[PDB]
Amino acid sequence: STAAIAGSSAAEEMVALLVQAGLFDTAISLCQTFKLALTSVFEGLACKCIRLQQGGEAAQAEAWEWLAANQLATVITTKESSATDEAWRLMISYLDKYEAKNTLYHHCIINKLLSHGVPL
Amino acid sequence: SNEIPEPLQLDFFDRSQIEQVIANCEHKNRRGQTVCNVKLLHRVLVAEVNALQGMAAIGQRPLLMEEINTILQYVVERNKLLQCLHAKRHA
Amino acid sequence: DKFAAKFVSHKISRTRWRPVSASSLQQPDVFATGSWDNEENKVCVWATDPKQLCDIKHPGDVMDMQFLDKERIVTGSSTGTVTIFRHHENNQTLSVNQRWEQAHYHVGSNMRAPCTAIVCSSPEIVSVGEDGRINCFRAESRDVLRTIDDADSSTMHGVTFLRTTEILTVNSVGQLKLWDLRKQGNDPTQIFSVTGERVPLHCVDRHPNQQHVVATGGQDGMLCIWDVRHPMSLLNAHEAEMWEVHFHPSNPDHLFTCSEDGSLWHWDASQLEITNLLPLSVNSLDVLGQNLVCGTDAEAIYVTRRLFS
Amino acid sequence: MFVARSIAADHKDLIHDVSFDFHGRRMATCSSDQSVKVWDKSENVNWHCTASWKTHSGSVWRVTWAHPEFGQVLASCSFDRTAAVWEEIVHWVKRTTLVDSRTSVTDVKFAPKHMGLMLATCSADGVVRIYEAPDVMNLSQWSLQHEISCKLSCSCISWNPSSSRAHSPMIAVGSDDSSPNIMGKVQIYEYNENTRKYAKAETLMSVSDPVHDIAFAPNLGRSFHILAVATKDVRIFTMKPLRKSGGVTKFENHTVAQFDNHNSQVWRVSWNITGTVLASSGDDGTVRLWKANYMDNWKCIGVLKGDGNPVG
Repeated sequence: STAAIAGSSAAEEMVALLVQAGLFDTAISLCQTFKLALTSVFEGLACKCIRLQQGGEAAQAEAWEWLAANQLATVITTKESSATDEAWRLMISYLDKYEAKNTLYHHCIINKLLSHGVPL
Repeated sequence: SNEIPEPLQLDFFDRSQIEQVIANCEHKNRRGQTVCNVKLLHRVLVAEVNALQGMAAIGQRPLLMEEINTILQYVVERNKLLQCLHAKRHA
Repeated sequence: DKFAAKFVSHKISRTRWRPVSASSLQQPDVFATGSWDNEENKVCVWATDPKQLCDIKHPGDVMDMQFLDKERIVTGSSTGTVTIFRHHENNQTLSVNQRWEQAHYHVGSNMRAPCTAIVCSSPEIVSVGEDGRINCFRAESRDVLRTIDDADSSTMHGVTFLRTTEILTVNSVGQLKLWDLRKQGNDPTQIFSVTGERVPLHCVDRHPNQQHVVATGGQDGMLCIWDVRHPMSLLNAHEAEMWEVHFHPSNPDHLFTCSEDGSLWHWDASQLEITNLLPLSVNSLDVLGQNLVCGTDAEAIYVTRRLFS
Repeated sequence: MFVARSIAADHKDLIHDVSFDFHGRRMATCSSDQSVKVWDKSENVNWHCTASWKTHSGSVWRVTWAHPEFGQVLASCSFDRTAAVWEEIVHWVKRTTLVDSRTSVTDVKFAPKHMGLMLATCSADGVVRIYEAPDVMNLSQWSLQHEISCKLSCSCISWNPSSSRAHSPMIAVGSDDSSPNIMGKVQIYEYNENTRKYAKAETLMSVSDPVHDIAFAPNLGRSFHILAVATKDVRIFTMKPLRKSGGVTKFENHTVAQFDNHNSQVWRVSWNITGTVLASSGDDGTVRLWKANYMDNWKCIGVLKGDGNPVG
């Protein structure tokens, strides 16, 4: 359905639907091309991380999956990490590479993290 | 006539161990019903691979899912053939 | 009933008879054993309960032992050093003859690399190792004649003289490589491997008469009969790793395979008749006519003089 | 057959602490001359010095060997607020110098392998810092991940060797502060996955005296855990977890043994490979070994004289 919707829409609309579906890296790239800010994508990433922090097993597996759609920089052997921690590292790396005004990115991450409270 | 096809080609599993699951399926629902239930068997199969932790090399998931489907089809075929043989015997 | 078990205190890794003169109608009586998994390992010589004649404190662990001639015993240590011992029968004393301290050592790094197997065709001693190295020496040479460096990245387990100036070597990844000692290149002539499998190969033996028959043993406990000119036959046998396979020298139709499960099976070609000769782990065996000796990890030597009775 | 071996230490100054490796053949001897020597064992029992190097100006306290799965990794804490990681190149080479601590790092302990390479350092300020190396090939990179404030001067740390998934990672922290009234000098910290942070689970109020050394015993497939506390007297505790969440599962503590037979301060406590025999040291210069019988009654099984002879 969102396929047909993209078929006849604009850039902001594309970004919106991509974030909803969970394809974050593509949203990042689109934002950069049209000079749109990266706030949306960072906030979406933070949302997923908060969800995993306190979430069910199925959510964890789907999370692992969409990480492969994105690009995890390195392979770490830690058993304790699980899918959630892998998604955290992905977000962190994306941030470091595609960084702009510091206030903006850190702000949005911290804000979204405090959706329902979190010890930083 | 009887037309049983190829065995299980398991990637990250043991072909011999799948036989226990085959017998679990072969439990008689009521009488002569060695077919368990597609609902249960499907759920269990889907949950099995989730338990298998897809960690660093998470690029093999489509292949894993095709395998589940192939196993299901084979189980269904076996049950159908057994039922047919039983009917033939009755006749 | 046939086997007389004498318990010693050292796990027996190797058992080999002293080669007997064919012209004289003598019966082999003296055999040699080597011990492993101990603080101070040793090489012993026994005479058929067997009574020990002479022994020597062997530095390191005795991995492989071959009888060069009646008076010389070539032993390969676990430190790589290949040594020759001279047996003085008159005084019953084993003495050190010649040694190559750094015959086998890992590339670049410090410390030592084990020497897995040796094979002898007087006066040529070819020794393979864990490192890729097929060092070749001579009975009187203080130097190494030829060294095929980086022959095998994986650990080579065994070696045997196919024909002459040619050696067949098995490695940890399941590959039987035919090597040539005349060609100056460091590449194998041919590499024989099972398609799709990498089961390590532990032992290798060649038929005494026909040189094209080679029998090997893997970790799956399977006897694979190979034809180097043309695996012809894959035989299901043990349920565990086959450490050693030996053809009977005088009558090749008999074969003896020892496994760690504790079964010294005997194969008779003259429908293969398979029987269990023994009732921890059997490491080595040696047969010469009617006399057979095997050494186990239970610190015991089992000797029979009426094998075919 | 208890044997007596006299290996010339070849040390110009007093030796402080020695530590064996995982497989029992390599040991490191740190000394007061600011030198760490690595002694290796050959086929013969004889020990030979392989590498000798100078490490820190500050007094080196502990030396901890990592699991061989990660390589030959050492660790050395010192008075000068540093925790160096060492690795051979084929000579030991310093990879990092953890210096986030503002006070003398007193104890350093490697995490059990199942968690990863997570060095833990407790400092006199009262903060336990748990670092983590992302890649084992590059050991110069260490990122601090968790800082646990204990509100008391830390003296010793000990991890929970349990590898059961049900048992969440636990770390024990002692307090050497000679507090006149403040009790509860042994605090246990559990890792709550939901908050992704370390939180206090149990405080052993019974221990009201300075804690010199704590040590967890291997679980051996048991419901409860064992903690040895070295104070003025050897004390053994049993922490049984309660029934069952959103928070730390509370514990039920019972003191099952208290030995003041040393008649002095107990400085060190260490278990054997299977956690049956515990050893203890003291000002008397004796090492007393304690072993439980079939009726769970702990009794001393060996005492040693200063000259090296055993007490008969």
